[PDB]
This record gives sequence, structure tokens and C-alpha cells, in this order.
Amino acid sequence: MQSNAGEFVDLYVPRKCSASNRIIGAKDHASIPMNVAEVDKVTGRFNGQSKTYAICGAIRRMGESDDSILRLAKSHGIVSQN
Amino acid sequence: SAKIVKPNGEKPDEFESGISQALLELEMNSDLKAQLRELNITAAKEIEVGGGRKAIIIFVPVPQLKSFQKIQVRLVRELEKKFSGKHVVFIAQRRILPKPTRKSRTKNKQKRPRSRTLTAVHDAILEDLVFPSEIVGKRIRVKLDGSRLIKVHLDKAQQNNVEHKVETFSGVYKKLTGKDVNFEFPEFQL
Amino acid sequence: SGALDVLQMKEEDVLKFLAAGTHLGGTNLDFQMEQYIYKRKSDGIYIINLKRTWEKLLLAARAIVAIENPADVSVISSRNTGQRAVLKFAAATGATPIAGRFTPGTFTNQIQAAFREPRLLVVTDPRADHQPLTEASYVNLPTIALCNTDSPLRYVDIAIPCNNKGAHSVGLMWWMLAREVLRMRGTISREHPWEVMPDLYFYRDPEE
Amino acid sequence: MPLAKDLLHPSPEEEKRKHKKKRLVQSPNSYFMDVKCPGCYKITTVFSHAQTVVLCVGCSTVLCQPTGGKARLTEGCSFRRKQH
Amino acid sequence: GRMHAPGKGLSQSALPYRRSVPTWLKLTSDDVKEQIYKLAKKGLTPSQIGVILRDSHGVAQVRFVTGNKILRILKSKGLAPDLPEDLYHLIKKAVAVRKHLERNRKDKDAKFRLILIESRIHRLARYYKTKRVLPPNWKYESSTASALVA
Amino acid sequence: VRMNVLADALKSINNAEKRGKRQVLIRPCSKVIVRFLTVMMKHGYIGEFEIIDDHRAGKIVVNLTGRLNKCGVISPRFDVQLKDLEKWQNNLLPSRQFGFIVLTTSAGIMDHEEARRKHTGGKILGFFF
RNA sequence: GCUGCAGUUAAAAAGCUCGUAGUUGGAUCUUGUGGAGGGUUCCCCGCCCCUUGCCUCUCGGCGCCGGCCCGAAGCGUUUACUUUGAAAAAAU
Repeated sequence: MQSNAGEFVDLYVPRKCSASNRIIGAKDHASIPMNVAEVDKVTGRFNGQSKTYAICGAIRRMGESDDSILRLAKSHGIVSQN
Repeated sequence: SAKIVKPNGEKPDEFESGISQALLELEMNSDLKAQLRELNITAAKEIEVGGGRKAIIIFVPVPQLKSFQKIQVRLVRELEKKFSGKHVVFIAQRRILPKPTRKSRTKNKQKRPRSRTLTAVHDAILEDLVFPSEIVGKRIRVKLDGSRLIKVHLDKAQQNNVEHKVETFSGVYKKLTGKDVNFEFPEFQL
Repeated sequence: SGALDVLQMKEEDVLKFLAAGTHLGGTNLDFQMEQYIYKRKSDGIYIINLKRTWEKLLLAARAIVAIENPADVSVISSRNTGQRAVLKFAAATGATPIAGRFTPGTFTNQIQAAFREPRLLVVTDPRADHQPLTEASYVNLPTIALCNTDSPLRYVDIAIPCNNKGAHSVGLMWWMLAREVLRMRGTISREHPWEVMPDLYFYRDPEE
Repeated sequence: MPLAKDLLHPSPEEEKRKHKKKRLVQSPNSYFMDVKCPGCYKITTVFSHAQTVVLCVGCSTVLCQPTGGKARLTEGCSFRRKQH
Repeated sequence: GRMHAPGKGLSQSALPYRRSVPTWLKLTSDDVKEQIYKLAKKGLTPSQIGVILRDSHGVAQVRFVTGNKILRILKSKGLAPDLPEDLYHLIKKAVAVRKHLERNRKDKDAKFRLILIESRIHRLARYYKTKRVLPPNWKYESSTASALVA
Repeated sequence: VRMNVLADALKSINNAEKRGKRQVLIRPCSKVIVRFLTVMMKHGYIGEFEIIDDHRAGKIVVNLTGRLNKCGVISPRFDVQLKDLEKWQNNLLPSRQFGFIVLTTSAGIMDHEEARRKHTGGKILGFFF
């Protein structure tokens, strides 16, 4: 957040979950980052740079996260036509 | 005639006169005259597309529009070859009115019918361009720039009648209204 | 799948899926399990798609790879069928098994001597191991498990469908899970027969 | 609901098995039929939910029996729709 | 929902989007008119008329093969009735109730239901009579009910 | 009945956004709802929206994001005279800095920030933030 | 408690329905382009049919070379609403 100078304030800028577009607080212990491993996709062997996600507790606790994690990987890979 | 068959539209004009002459000639010819019955136009116009091609427009008096819809395909086929290298479509001309609720002055002349309104005419124009599909659905989408794109779901029969006219029909509507339209064939037919 | 046919399901594995009856799935359904099913028979039994099983296997396994420590991907199962299977899993691949009764408070205490902080979980059957799932949402653990048609989804991030009512469906699936993580991380890769088989991930089955 | 489902484009009959005024466009669930029965040799056209006795000009004088729904035919034959 | 019962319900007719002919059909506008005029002679009222066309003849409805409704066609002739059938059917019912009520004075249920159907006449009358479809002096009474239904 | 159409509309998109959705169905489509959502789209609280057409009155479908917190209606429709304005916007907005009271004027439907630059009062409809 | 209350159990929805006054009431009847003021389309003249809707004219000015053109005169079916003026004793 900006000021007169454009100087940035706020002690931490919180992170905003992928499929809910809302922000998770300092205490919120049902919110998970989930690391998918990429592969080279020529031999199907692990190669470094991961795809990382974040999900909030609200969609987790109702049981909607399973669709969100699927759709996120469906707009990328690995998922073709499921 | 061949020059005074375009009233309220200005009788002299080269291209429009050259249409009328050979048009009425076909109707007078004995080759087809058992479904052609000496109708006349009221104007005509030629308008392009971004496909790099021209297409001709035929206006009618509009009570006579109904009779054109009878033959409409045989006639258009013959004139597709006779005037070749351009696409051919019929359309109708209305005397659209400003509102008395105010876009031009009223004098308590008459009510203003709601078939003589603006919006009903722009709906009726679309009905003629793709008349052989007999429009199944209409949908619209609105853009973030405040533009609008008008989807039209057509019948899944009579496809190839309109499939080589599919883009060139869209360019017609642009010139008459000022709007952008797209034509689609749907997932499923009921 | 992703890569064109060097990750996609082979003709071989299809026989194993059908011989272990994984395709079959129970009578009762959930509204989160509707898409995974294709259809019903003429009888009460609903046939899980095997293509849809296969895609979920991969990113599940790829997440088990994505951690840089294989000693803190804590697997859990408490059903008798899922005891022998998990024991070989976490013996072969570096992982931590928690076999039998969970003994609650082991993801939230500072006094218990079985206290652990893992990152992932891999659970068999939500409705036998509901306890670790509830405690996972107090300390931010990603979660994976094996769902059936009638098993509800809640405090799980990804499912791996299976028949799993106590069958060869169980041990086969845990074997396949351990096979994939080695194709990406390990040197077992070649994708032509591995020495270890699914004939010892199957149930103890009281002998003569 | 999975709480993310599409509503723009529905399935052909897995989201058009719904009530007819709860669909995106309202459709009838009725149809016509071009009938030619073999006791009144004429090409008759009849609505599916007859609501009334349809008469015959031949030897017969009845073609339908109205019920609470679709009217059953006495001995009739030849079902068309056609198209709608 | 319902205006003198507590109920709620759907059974409404639903028309297609289309509205061509559609193609398959006959009896030009003019043919449909003479087909109608015969029916009104026989005492078939506008609701019945459209049914007897729709069930056994090639029409979908008589509003897409004509530019007018069924009633306006009859009205242009001058052969329309002097009160709508809707009003008539209300009054037609309530006379038999009053007969049964005179024959049996212990049917309080019938007496109750009469209050509803009675009040429903007066409400309907106050639509037409403000719109200059009835004389502004006409009223509903026992006497006027007897004569107007006959 | 359905006395006020716009008032029944906003509660759906309010309820839907809370549960976590991104497509809705709102009926029966008034022109008033269209120009409302147009202004609400420019600022960026919702995405592009599709108007289905029926002869009855139409139906509208919307694509939305979590940026919206709540849009409410204010009924019945009171007048504002550009000195009453400051009193309204204090009660109805979380902050001076952002939030947008909507209204209609003879110069068309718009936010309050625009109306102040045209010197036009008018009738207030709803709000959002 | 209009802004701003409450009525399952704490004080509290007429036993139930009909019904006039009162209050409240669905959808639907116009958009793009050069100049000017502000961006990179969009918000005082005009253009597609409309553009402050018309005429009819005649009396008293402005024109141009008897003849011709355009301001003022009736008004756009009626109101609410909103915006600008006028007119508002002092003291407080």
C-alpha cells in the first residue's frame, strides 16, 4: 500500500489463494501450499522447477479443494482430457 | 421499367440502374415467369467485407417482401450466376421513427406503433439475412470496453445453405446497424 | 497425459487393474464422486473410469517427489488390509509409517514422544482414519488419500479413486504408487519390469 | 453441487432432463404426429396430448382415448414428429 | 400462489422460442378464419375453439397463421358475446351452489365456498367495468345472476 | 409478486460469492440491472457477463471474482442534492478512500464520484464496495 | 429504535378466513463517425432516418446580387425529481 511518496507500508503483504481469491490471516492453520513437481516431459524424469499453489481453509473444510486442485492442473499440466 | 422502379431512393444511379434492367428482364423472360410476377425493388446498394469481396443488397417495398420469401433460393441461385463474383441477399426497408418521449418533436400525431419502433426493426432485419435457418437461439455477451457481440444459434439443418454466406452476412448487418454479430451452429438441436 | 506416451497408461497395467477389480465401486455415491464414475451397470455397482484414476495417480505421486526430504511423508493406515501394504511402501521408499491405532495428539503436542511434523499425508480410507485428517487442519499439512464412491471428501486436497473395501485393490494401488515416485526420482526408470511385484503388498490372509 | 459448475452450455439430456420452465430456453415436451390408420385411410395429423376424441371418417370413428397425459391410440400407427 | 386456497403449483404451458409456420402446414390465413366461424355457431367458445384446432388440425396455434388472436377475429365480425366466458363460468357455478344451499341449510361448507366465488366475481367485474368493457352501472345480485346466465 | 426486481437480484450474487462460485443465474433481467452491472464492471469487481435472450424477459449469467465483498440495495429511492451526499456516503461505505454509491440522474446511471463533476443530484439505487 | 430495536422459550403474532379504504406492484419503446474541450475509442454543430420538433407567415432589422436566406411569434401529451436564477427584517 502506497503513501505520498509511494512508500510501501504494511508489515507483511499477505498471500492470496488461487481458487477463492481471498487472503489468509496470521492465524489460519487449515491453509496449505501444495507443491507439484514438474518433469522434463521427454523421459518423464523430475526436473527442478516446481508448480506451487495455495488453498484456503474454507474451500478445504467444505470439500471443494479437490475440484480446485484438479482445475488448476487442468489449465496447465499434468492433465489432458480427464 | 428500369429507372422509376427505385422511388424514394433516387432514380438515377449507374450501378442501381444496371441491376434493375436485367432484373426485371429475367421476370419478363419466358424462361421463368411461373413464379416471377413483375415485382419491383425500391433501391439497391453494394457493400464490401473484410474478406476482400463485394456483396449486393436488394431492398423491397415491404408488403411485397412476403412474395420474395416464396422463391428466394432458385431466384437467388440464378442471380448468383447472372451477376457473378458477388454474394446476393434480400432485405427489407422500414421508415424508422424517433421517439415522442423525446428524440424529435411530437405534435400528438399518432401513438407510434411498437413495430415501427427502432429495436423491433433491428430484430426483424436479422430474421431475413439468415431466413432459411429460422433462428433457433439468440445470446449476447458484453465486453469490458462496453462493446457487445451478438451470438446467434442457428438450426443444425440447412447448414451448407448459409455456410459459404456465413461471414458475408455479418458484414451486411455492420453497415445497416453499427453493431458486431457472430454466427454459430450450436452443440445440439431441439 | 503430459508427455505424449512416456507417462501414459500402458496395455499391461490395464490387466492388473481389472484382475484386482479396481474398476468396480460401491452402490452409494457422493456429489464429489459423480465425475469420477462413468455409469452404473444393470445392477447396483458403479463403474469407476480407469483413465480418470490414472491422471490422479500422477500429480499425487509427483507431489510425493516434490519434497526434498524423504523421511517426512508420513503414511497412515489402520485397517488390517492396509497394514502390510503401507509397511512395504515406507520401507522401500523413504517415508514414515504409522500402522494401527493413531493415538491422537501426535501432530499437536510438545510432551508426547511420538510427536512429528511431516508435510504430506497419504491415508487409506477417510472413514477409518478420520482422526489424523482433523489434526492435519491444525498444522497446515497437505493431504492425499484413497477415496471410494461412498467415502466423502473433507480435509483432503486430492483423491486417488479405488474400490478399496478390502481386496487386492488395496495392495496393487500402493505398489503402483511406489513405482511412479521411483520413475521420476530413482534410477529404477526404464519403465520395463521392476523386480518387486504386487504379491506381497496384498493382505496377510490367515493361512492354513 | 460441486460449486464451480458451468451453466452457459448444458448437456444434451443430463441437464435437459429438468422441468421445462427451469431450462435456459423454454421448450414444450410435446410433439405432433402424422398418422395414417388402417380404418381411415387419410393422412391425419394429431397432437400427442389429444385432450379430446379425434374422429375418423372411415369405418372407424375413434382414433384416440384421452388420459391424464399422452393419449393412447385405439389401434393406430405411424408416428412422425416431424422435427418438433 | 392460489388466490383463495393456500396452495402453490406449476402446470403452465410453455411455448417454443421459434414461431415460423413451421413450414409443414396449410390453410392460408383466410382458410383458418372460415374454419373458426363455423365452430362459434355451434356454441364453441374461444377457449374450446383453439383446442379443437390444435388437437386434430395442422395448426400449432392461431396466432402464427394469423396476425390476430382467436377472439379479435370473432369480434371484428360482431359475433362476439356481450360478456367474457370467464365471468360467465363464475356466475354459472354459483347458481347451482345457491340451489343446493336452499335444498340443504346444514351444508356450511358450501356456504363458506360461496363467499369465495362470490367475492371473486366482484373483483373480476371491477377489472372490466373500469376498462369500459361493461356498463358503469352494472352490479351483481341474485336477480341479475339468474337472468344473465340464462 | 416480485415488487422490486433489482433488490432480489443482488442478494443472489452476494450469497453466491460467499460460498465460492464464479457463475450464477439471475432473472428476470431488467435493463436497470444491466447498466448497474456495467458501472460495477469498469471499476473491476466482476468480469464479462452474458445476456441470454428469451421473449419472456431474458436471463443473465455473470462471471465474477472474489474482489467483491458485498453489493446491497437501498430501497425506497431517496433524493440527494449534493449536500445530503456526504451524510449518505459516510454511513454506507467502509471508508472515504474506496467504495462507490451508485445513483441515477438525468445524465444517466453512474457512480457518485462522476455525478459530483457534472453537478447532478438524483435518486439513489444501491451501493457496493 | 426514520437513521436504528424486538415478538419459539425472557414482556409479545388477532382461533381462522374473506374484504373496502390505506400502502405496495413484472418485463418491453435508439447506436456509431470529422471540428471543438479531456484520454487513446469515450463525455458544443452537425451527419445515415433524427438532432434543440415545425411552420407561416407578417409586421418593425441583418445580410448578398426585383429576387433570395436566417434570429424573434405559437410549442413539442402532462407531473414528480434534479440543476440555475429571482425574491427573501434586524439582532442571534
